[PDB]
Amino acid sequence: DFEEKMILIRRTARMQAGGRRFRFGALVVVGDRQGRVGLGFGKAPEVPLAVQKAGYYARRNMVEVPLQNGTIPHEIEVEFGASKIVLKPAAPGTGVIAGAVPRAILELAGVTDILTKELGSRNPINIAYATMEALRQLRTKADVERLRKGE
Amino acid sequence: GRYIGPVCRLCRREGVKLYLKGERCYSPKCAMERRPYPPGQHGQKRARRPSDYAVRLREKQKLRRIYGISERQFRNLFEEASKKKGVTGSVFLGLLESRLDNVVYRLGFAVSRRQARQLVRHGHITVNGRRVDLPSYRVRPGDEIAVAEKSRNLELIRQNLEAMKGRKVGPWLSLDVEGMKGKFLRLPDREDLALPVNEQLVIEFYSR
Amino acid sequence: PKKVLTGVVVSDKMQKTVTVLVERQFPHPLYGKVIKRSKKYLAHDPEEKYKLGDVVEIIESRPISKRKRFRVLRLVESGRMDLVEKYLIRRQNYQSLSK
Amino acid sequence: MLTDPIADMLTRIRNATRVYKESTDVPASRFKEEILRILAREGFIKGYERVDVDGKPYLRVYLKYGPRRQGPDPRPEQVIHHIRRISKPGRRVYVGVKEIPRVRRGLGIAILSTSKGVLTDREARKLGVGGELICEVW
Amino acid sequence: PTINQLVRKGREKVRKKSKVPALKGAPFRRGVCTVVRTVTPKKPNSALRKVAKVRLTSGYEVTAYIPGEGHNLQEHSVVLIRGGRVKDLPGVRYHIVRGVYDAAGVKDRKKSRSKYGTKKPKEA
RNA sequence: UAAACUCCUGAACCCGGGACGAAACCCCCGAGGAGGGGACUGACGGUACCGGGGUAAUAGCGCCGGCCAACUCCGUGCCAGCAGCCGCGGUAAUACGGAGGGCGCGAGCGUUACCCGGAUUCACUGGGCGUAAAGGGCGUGUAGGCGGCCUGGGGCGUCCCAUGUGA
RNA sequence: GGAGCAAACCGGAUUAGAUACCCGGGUAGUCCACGCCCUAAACGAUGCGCGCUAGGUCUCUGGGUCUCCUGGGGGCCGAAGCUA
Ligand SMILES: [Mg+2]
Ligand SMILES: [Mg+2]
Ligand SMILES: [Mg+2]
Ligand SMILES: [Mg+2]
Ligand SMILES: [Mg+2]
Ligand SMILES: [Mg+2]
Ligand SMILES: [Mg+2]
Ligand SMILES: [Mg+2]
Ligand SMILES: [Mg+2]
Ligand SMILES: [Mg+2]
Ligand SMILES: [Mg+2]
Ligand SMILES: [Mg+2]
Ligand SMILES: [Mg+2]
Ligand SMILES: [Mg+2]
Ligand SMILES: [Mg+2]
Ligand SMILES: [Mg+2]
Ligand SMILES: [Mg+2]
Ligand SMILES: [Mg+2]
Ligand SMILES: [Mg+2]
Ligand SMILES: [Mg+2]
Ligand SMILES: [Mg+2]
Ligand SMILES: [Mg+2]
Ligand SMILES: [Mg+2]
Ligand SMILES: [Mg+2]
Ligand SMILES: [Mg+2]
Ligand SMILES: [Mg+2]
Ligand SMILES: [Mg+2]
Ligand SMILES: [Mg+2]
Ligand SMILES: [Mg+2]
Ligand SMILES: [Mg+2]
Ligand SMILES: [Mg+2]
Ligand SMILES: [Mg+2]
Ligand SMILES: [Mg+2]
Ligand SMILES: [Mg+2]
Ligand SMILES: [Mg+2]
Ligand SMILES: [Mg+2]
Ligand SMILES: [Mg+2]
Ligand SMILES: [Mg+2]
Ligand SMILES: [Mg+2]
Ligand SMILES: [Mg+2]
Ligand SMILES: [Mg+2]
Ligand SMILES: [Mg+2]
Ligand SMILES: [Mg+2]
Ligand SMILES: [Mg+2]
Ligand SMILES: [Mg+2]
Ligand SMILES: [Mg+2]
Ligand SMILES: [Mg+2]
Ligand SMILES: [Mg+2]
Ligand SMILES: [Mg+2]
Ligand SMILES: [Mg+2]
Ligand SMILES: [Mg+2]
Ligand SMILES: [Mg+2]
Ligand SMILES: [Mg+2]
Ligand SMILES: [Mg+2]
Ligand SMILES: [Mg+2]
Ligand SMILES: [Mg+2]
Ligand SMILES: [Mg+2]
Ligand SMILES: [Mg+2]
Ligand SMILES: [Mg+2]
Ligand SMILES: [Mg+2]
Ligand SMILES: [Mg+2]
Ligand SMILES: [Mg+2]
Ligand SMILES: [Mg+2]
Ligand SMILES: [Mg+2]
Ligand SMILES: [Mg+2]
Ligand SMILES: [Mg+2]
Ligand SMILES: [Mg+2]
Ligand SMILES: [Mg+2]
Ligand SMILES: [Mg+2]
Ligand SMILES: [Mg+2]
Ligand SMILES: [Mg+2]
Ligand SMILES: [Mg+2]
Ligand SMILES: [Mg+2]
Ligand SMILES: [Mg+2]
Ligand SMILES: [Mg+2]
Ligand SMILES: [Mg+2]
Ligand SMILES: [Mg+2]
Ligand SMILES: [Mg+2]
Ligand SMILES: [Mg+2]
Ligand SMILES: [Mg+2]
Ligand SMILES: [Zn+2]
Repeated sequence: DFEEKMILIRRTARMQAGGRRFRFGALVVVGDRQGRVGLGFGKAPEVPLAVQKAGYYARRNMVEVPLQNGTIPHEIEVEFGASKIVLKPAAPGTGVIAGAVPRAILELAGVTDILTKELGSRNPINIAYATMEALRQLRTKADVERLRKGE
Repeated sequence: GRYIGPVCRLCRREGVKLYLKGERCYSPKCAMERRPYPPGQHGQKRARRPSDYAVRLREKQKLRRIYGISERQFRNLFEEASKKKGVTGSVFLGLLESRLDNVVYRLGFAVSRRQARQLVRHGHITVNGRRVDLPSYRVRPGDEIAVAEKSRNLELIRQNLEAMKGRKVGPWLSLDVEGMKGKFLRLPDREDLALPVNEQLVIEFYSR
Repeated sequence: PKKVLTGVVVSDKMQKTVTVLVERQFPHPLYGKVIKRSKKYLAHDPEEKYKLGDVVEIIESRPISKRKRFRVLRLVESGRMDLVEKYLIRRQNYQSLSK
Repeated sequence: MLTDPIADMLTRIRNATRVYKESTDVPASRFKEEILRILAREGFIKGYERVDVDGKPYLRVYLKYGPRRQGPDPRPEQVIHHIRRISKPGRRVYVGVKEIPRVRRGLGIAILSTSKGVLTDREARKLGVGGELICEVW
Repeated sequence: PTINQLVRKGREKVRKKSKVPALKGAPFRRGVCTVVRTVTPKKPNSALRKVAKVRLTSGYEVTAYIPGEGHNLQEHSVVLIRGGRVKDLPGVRYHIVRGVYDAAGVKDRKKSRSKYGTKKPKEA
């Protein structure tokens, strides 16, 4: 029962004798506004239906987000082949400065202070996957010494 | 100066009850209580989800219209905050509250903020002795925001002070209702304030 | 103080004068890499004791002639013709660039 | 003839770790020991020692790894998330004390050759010295 | 490229040419009309646009578009050049300022008088 | 709530008062020195400012199809016009023109001009080259650039402290 | 130097036309010697060198007591990884 908000909804189509049939797509993101967040992309022959699907996929997928009084723990360069995105911790009272896409993501991640920017490609779809796989790479102080401990 | 134009009108656009007025805004009629929808031939129609921009915009406009102050000066203070250290967001609000014509409102001397500008401008008010008429003037901590001698026995001054009996106000403030004067104890913590505006969005907007 | 440069002789073909090549190195103002450039100075040598290829020291001095405001200080080492080569070879290459 | 022994060395680790090897060798050298010395001081490798290869001095660098992982494709965690040389043979990078970088907000380390030894980012800063930024690790 | 290649060759500095030879920096340039005539728009359109060649003080000679509805420019009307091309018309890279010199403003226009040089009326 | 209407304050305007900026050089005691005392001099200006009386007392401009905050009606009918781009207008235009309403900013609001930004679109930080623009037709080798393992001397680079300079 | 082939060129056919595809004939050229030209889808459309990172299969070539180990080439499938 986390918070929910879509990113965008396109209307791809297919060619075929006589005419062209469509299939709408919708990107959506979920989060409690505190570490728990997930993204989902759902395709379906109709608008509200495609959202409904995205809903299940979004709540399906999910990732823990090591917060820090509203900010992230450290910066990360994450290249999803085509696109590239970089995050960077900010002192409280800064804000969530980013693109339309990575804004919603981090916003539902309970974030309130972060420096970011998109490079190379800017495809909203690809940018999404980049931000997700970015947070998934985040590592708290504990997580580091935990793996480096190995005792 | 401030937009003299209809003000109970804005309450409707913002979608939030706004006490630009005084007695009437508190009565069953801030304008919004009768028409909870925005102005315009429309407004009574199904709106659409605003862009991240529209939202960050409609949030800033709220805070600006509240203090009913020039966009120029407003933006100047937002920057003023970014200049200094500390949490920019709250501090911005802190300087808005430190404004003189504002304190007169938060000290009860006036029923309205725009009315507060009136008195202050006409020099009815005073600080430590000087008849400061600059609605601007950043009120430093520890200052006598008294009332000028000639202005002490004013008709509209009394009605305000009489109704301002008892009633706790401004934790960061004090008020000598007898001698007609108050004090700016300290800078108002974000926790001490409470406004319909989310400062975090207002910062994001001036990030552009 | 009077600037001083370690550099090698590369032209003893003058009267009471000798040309000295001096190489300096420093980080690129932008790319940081260590680049190496140089310049030739004419040094006053009334004794003519300093022959070709002699690595010597030079000093900012009273103006002697039009293009010559330095004097020799002291030899550092004799056999250094390999370095004079690098200079003379560079010259030979110039001849094979024009038309 | 190679160029920078250090570069290929760090490469050996990177290449090996990605395939999850027990350990790998690398020609012996004072400087490489120092690298691994600090590379173990902060704990990135299990250790090392002078090993032979048909009369040739090498160095066994026993790699370190994370726990096994659940979910699709059980990829072990990497103790060496990333490693890369900074001061290359093409461009010599020298930094002053109050210039030394902070590798991923402290979570990382910046091995660099000081005029008084070989130190980490925090360690060099502490002693109050600068030197050739060899590389970073995190 | 290598660092060396950069050290030697270096990065080529970008340089852009001005889409408008109005002057050396002048916001506007005065010039007298010569020809004044309606020309057809390009590919997707057709609407006989009011344009005019104008021999500049700067010895030049260029065509400029006349905005708004109608005008009063003849074979000797002076005028100002604003400068702003028109995708619909080839070769026209300059606009003409209304309400200045022999260039009269637009009559009967209510909205956006500034752009079309019309003094604000009085309803009374 | 906008106006109408009631109340309150009171810019402007009038009366009176009215500067700081000036303390020396210059006069005595002493010694024309040190140290104390004494007198002229204000263009700005009867302005600033202080006190008394005192009338509700200018609003404009851009924009509202998407980017981009802000919607409908009428006229028009690829015409008249719009435009920064994508584009709009060939009877039903939120894209043209007028109106109502709205959004933005207010003694300013818009346009043109040039500069940096966005442009990681000259890329040191921070790009590329199988087919997208891009590997020299292939060699040989000159300059230059780059260079393996161990010990030692100098200390050119590099790093550190002090000091001068950095008005 | 000149057999065969063959731009240009001549003729037959085809076609509305047919400077072309198809047929008959035919020149420079192709060939050699010396000299010059210096281009190309001069293509792996992939600069050269060094070090790293699973294997499976067939093939050329070399050394070794040898149902296979080892070094150098040429191919196909494919770990991780890269990739629009
Ligand atoms: Mg069809
Ligand atoms: Mg890429
Ligand atoms: Mg929270
Ligand atoms: Mg784009
Ligand atoms: Mg994680
Ligand atoms: Mg984590
Ligand atoms: Mg453990
Ligand atoms: Mg208005
Ligand atoms: Mg309404
Ligand atoms: Mg701040
Ligand atoms: Mg609170
Ligand atoms: Mg001589
Ligand atoms: Mg030179
Ligand atoms: Mg001379
Ligand atoms: Mg001389
Ligand atoms: Mg000698
Ligand atoms: Mg050991
Ligand atoms: Mg004419
Ligand atoms: Mg006329
Ligand atoms: Mg007027
Ligand atoms: Mg009112
Ligand atoms: Mg009224
Ligand atoms: Mg009235
Ligand atoms: Mg007077
Ligand atoms: Mg008086
Ligand atoms: Mg007086
Ligand atoms: Mg007087
Ligand atoms: Mg007087
Ligand atoms: Mg005086
Ligand atoms: Mg005297
Ligand atoms: Mg005397
Ligand atoms: Mg005297
Ligand atoms: Mg005397
Ligand atoms: Mg004197
Ligand atoms: Mg005196
Ligand atoms: Mg008088
Ligand atoms: Mg009064
Ligand atoms: Mg009025
Ligand atoms: Mg009134
Ligand atoms: Mg909109
Ligand atoms: Mg018409
Ligand atoms: Mg524009
Ligand atoms: Mg239509
Ligand atoms: Mg319209
Ligand atoms: Mg428009
Ligand atoms: Mg630019
Ligand atoms: Mg930007
Ligand atoms: Mg740039
Ligand atoms: Mg370009
Ligand atoms: Mg090639
Ligand atoms: Mg060559
Ligand atoms: Mg060489
Ligand atoms: Mg070396
Ligand atoms: Mg030594
Ligand atoms: Mg040294
Ligand atoms: Mg130095
Ligand atoms: Mg100093
Ligand atoms: Mg100074
Ligand atoms: Mg100076
Ligand atoms: Mg013959
Ligand atoms: Mg045929
Ligand atoms: Mg025929
Ligand atoms: Mg024929
Ligand atoms: Mg034949
Ligand atoms: Mg021929
Ligand atoms: Mg031949
Ligand atoms: Mg040839
Ligand atoms: Mg081929
Ligand atoms: Mg090519
Ligand atoms: Mg090459
Ligand atoms: Mg291997
Ligand atoms: Mg095998
Ligand atoms: Mg086998
Ligand atoms: Mg072997
Ligand atoms: Mg074999
Ligand atoms: Mg093989
Ligand atoms: Mg596998
Ligand atoms: Mg794979
Ligand atoms: Mg990569
Ligand atoms: Mg694939
Ligand atoms: Zn109200």
